[PDB]
Amino acid sequence: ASHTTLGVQDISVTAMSWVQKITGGVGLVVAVAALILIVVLCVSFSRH
Amino acid sequence: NDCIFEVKHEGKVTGYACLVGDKVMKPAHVKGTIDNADLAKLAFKRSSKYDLECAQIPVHMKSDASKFTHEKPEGYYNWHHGAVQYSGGRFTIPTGAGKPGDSGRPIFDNKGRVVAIVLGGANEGARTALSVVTWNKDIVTKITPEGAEEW
Amino acid sequence: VVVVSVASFVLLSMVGVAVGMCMCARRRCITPYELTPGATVPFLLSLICCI
Repeated sequence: ASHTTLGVQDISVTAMSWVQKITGGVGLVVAVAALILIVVLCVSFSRH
Repeated sequence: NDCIFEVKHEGKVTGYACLVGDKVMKPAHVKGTIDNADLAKLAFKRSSKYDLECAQIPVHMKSDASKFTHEKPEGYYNWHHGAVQYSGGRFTIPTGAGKPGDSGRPIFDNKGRVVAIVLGGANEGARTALSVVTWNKDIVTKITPEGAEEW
Repeated sequence: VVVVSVASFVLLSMVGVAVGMCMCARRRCITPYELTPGATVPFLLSLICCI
């Protein structure tokens, strides 16, 4: 081959879009759950 | 009164469980099980923040639960082992009035309502401040004097 | 070297000043609560000024 090899970062644009949407979907669920827990804990420390 | 159940340890009484409202309240620092099998088999929810284990009273066969209030005016209250003085934000008794093994005992007002549950206290010299469980109109709160020990 | 050494020193000094002012502001804002009996310190102040 006249071309060089690919890395893990060289996936297709469509594949990257799917990865971002899936990763963002899960990351968003975690970010929301984390925010809820933080708020509850802050309230729990407001009741000491 | 007579709403007080012993919490039995392997070889001793380590505290009491009190029936207040529709819940049976036990200090989490007390180890052992309730002497009455009907309460011993009852599931409890534990909270280390309030040092409580509470469960719904089988009121259908437990109508002797004490009445309770959130009202806490300055004055004197009856806590079985003597009179307890309420001043500022704290309950105070004579230092020899209480001891380890007495936790779980309720503090009653002059109308016979439960105000607080005794967890322990701190020896302040002439008097000892009590570590107690109290409630406001909405939720349970915990008052702990500095240096207070579990009873 | 002179410009970098001097500029670095001054910038670090100004950071120390910003912190010192925060410590001064914190001490003064808290003081009245430390003096007053009961001292019901509000939650927001407790988190904001670390008390």
